[PDB]
Amino acid sequence: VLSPADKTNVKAAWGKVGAHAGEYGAEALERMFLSFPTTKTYFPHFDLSHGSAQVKGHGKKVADALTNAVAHVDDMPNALSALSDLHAHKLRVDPVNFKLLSHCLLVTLAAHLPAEFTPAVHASLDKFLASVSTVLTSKYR
Amino acid sequence: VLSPADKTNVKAAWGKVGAHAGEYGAEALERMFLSFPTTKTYFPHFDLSHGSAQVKGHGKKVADALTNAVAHVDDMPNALSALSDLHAHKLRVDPVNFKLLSHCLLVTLAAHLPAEFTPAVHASLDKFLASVSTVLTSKYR
Amino acid sequence: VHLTPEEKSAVTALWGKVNVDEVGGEALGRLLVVYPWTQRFFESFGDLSTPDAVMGNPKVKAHGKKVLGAFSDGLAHLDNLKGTFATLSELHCDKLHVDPENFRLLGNVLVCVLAHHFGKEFTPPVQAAYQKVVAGVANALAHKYH
Amino acid sequence: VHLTPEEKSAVTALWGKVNVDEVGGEALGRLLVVYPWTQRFFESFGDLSTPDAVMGNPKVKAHGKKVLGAFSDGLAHLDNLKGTFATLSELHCDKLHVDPENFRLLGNVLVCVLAHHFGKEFTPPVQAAYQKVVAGVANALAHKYH
Ligand code: HEM
Ligand code: HEM
Ligand code: HEM
Ligand code: HEM
Repeated sequence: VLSPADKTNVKAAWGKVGAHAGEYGAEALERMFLSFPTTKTYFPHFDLSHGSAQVKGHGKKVADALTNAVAHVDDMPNALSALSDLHAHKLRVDPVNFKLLSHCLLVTLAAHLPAEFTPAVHASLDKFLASVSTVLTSKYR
Repeated sequence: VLSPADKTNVKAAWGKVGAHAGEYGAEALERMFLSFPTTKTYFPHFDLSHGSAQVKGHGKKVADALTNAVAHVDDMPNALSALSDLHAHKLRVDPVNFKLLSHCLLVTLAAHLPAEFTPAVHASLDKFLASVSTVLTSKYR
Repeated sequence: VHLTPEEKSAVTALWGKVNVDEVGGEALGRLLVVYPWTQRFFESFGDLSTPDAVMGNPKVKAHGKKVLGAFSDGLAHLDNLKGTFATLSELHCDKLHVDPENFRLLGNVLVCVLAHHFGKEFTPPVQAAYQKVVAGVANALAHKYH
Repeated sequence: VHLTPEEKSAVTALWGKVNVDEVGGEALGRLLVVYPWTQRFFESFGDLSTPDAVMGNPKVKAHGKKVLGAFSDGLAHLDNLKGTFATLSELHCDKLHVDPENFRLLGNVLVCVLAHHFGKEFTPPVQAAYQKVVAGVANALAHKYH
């Protein structure tokens, strides 16, 4: 559950991320495969090397979903029904993995936003990533 | 996020608790305090003896909250709003404990509603308690 | 782990009445129903598309027996759960990489199954004794991580 | 932990640039702002009402410096983290009863803090190495729960 403040915070920081979302989404994925190689088991057919055009493209995809979630913060369950179907029902991703991409995405943002990643932003972005994770790990269809 | 099946299952089940709610909430609590001694740090002044009338009284309030939680299953943040402040704002309860009480509610239920505690219902009930717990652990006011 | 002698007897008494052909399957099945992501780990069991499918799956009931057995062992070596499960921890940690939280979830569904079958007999005190064994087994299994 | 030859080198190189009077408080600081229930353990620290109170709090800075010191110790004994953290594990597990999950959260926001400071220098490979450390440490602090 996001407080009006969390939403204000999320929309604000995500705006700051601006055009760089896809990039960050890709850097997040890479940080995760490196730090937690077990996550790689989910992307067997992907080329997970550093410059992977595949990882870069999947990254834009992860970011647009987030940008979408940020845009429908009040209506995420409905907003992300497809993705939830994909992750919860279809891929059955261990929810432990979301805390990992979440952490890697925060770390990514911490490394790119030395001027805007404030404790409050960090906190709101964490709660936000957690909701998103809760939605994609719930079989509510 | 609860599926429509979950709301069905949860209501079917919890409704069978009826007049038993206060008792079951008490038993869950006791089960919790006995099984996970640390949970007792949140009730230091509390008389937690086996028959504690205080415990029985408290479990009545807990169990009723859950009934109200079930009723407004599509609006728990508004419904449980006050309980959220209490647990998250005021009590600063560590989220882990909500997993223990939940499990204890579940054990209590299973011990009392053998026929109703089917895998599917046990599944909804877990999800349900997982939502209540999320709400009660989120600061949004 | 430490079980008072009075506890070890309550646990022991109860477990002697446990249906060793079914309990493990009920527990494994509910794990998969209640925590669907765990299914990814047993996808070769076949049809697990629904609760009844899961609970009705033969490989689930079959494999469940091994699980219960492991629990019977630890229950017979509460003094050395870590060593008793060294081989299982190697399997679940190095080969499968099952998140250690899942080990805790299975122990807990076992506890719900025991409550489900014994009803009122599974008293708070007896449950607490079981939460000790169960947490110890999960810890033992996660040893290869620790 | 493991840490390859080049890894420890990176960890070490980076830590040399860590400000020991500030980072500790930045992490313990964010631990409290981001994971608000952790504040339940620091009531004796004073005003933690807002992120500004938390971050600018004297006791949070002074304590965090100690936390940072436990990490530095770890870095000097990567091949014996559990031994290094034995005392702390008793304190955090038996005395304070801090759920091990928070040991993991502190370690991660630490990483975020390190990331926030080093920016581009905190590369995925560098982060990867630090996750190893922070995982050893957390596991070490939780040893008393195993
Ligand atoms: C907030 C977290 C996450 C978001 C927003 C997210 C979003 C997405 C999106 C947008 C897709 C594209 C699917 C399509 O083309 O329709 C996708 C696919 C996928 N996601 Fe995630 N995801 C998240 C977490 C996870 C986690 C942590 C894992 C597991 C480690 C994961 C594994 C997958 C896999 C394996 C695919 C399919 C990739 C492929 O085969 O092309 N996702 N995700
Ligand atoms: C299923 C989740 C839970 C529900 C539905 C619930 C509900 C409630 C309710 C109804 C109250 C009493 C309000 C009143 O009497 O006016 C309350 C108080 C309280 N709860 Fe919870 N609770 C939950 C989880 C927890 C957990 C996990 C803990 C900690 C182990 C906890 C600790 C407390 C404490 C410390 C109080 C205050 C007792 C006092 O000072 O009188 N609760 N809760
Ligand atoms: C509570 C702790 C658990 C116990 C006592 C336990 C015990 C066992 C035992 C006895 C085996 C058979 C080993 C052999 O003879 O080769 C096994 C295999 C296995 N377990 Fe566990 N297990 C536990 C939890 C889990 C969890 C939580 C998962 C993952 C969701 C899991 C996934 C597996 C897998 C994949 C196998 C092999 C299945 C296959 O044949 O394909 N186990 N476990
Ligand atoms: C890797 C993580 C952690 C490390 C390395 C660590 C390290 C330390 C150290 C060095 C001390 C001070 C020892 C002294 O008394 O001189 C300490 C004390 C303490 N820690 Fe931690 N800690 C960690 C995580 C946590 C977490 C997650 C919590 C709980 C949210 C926590 C709560 C406390 C408390 C309450 C004290 C005593 C403070 C006081 O009353 O003065 N610590 N910690």
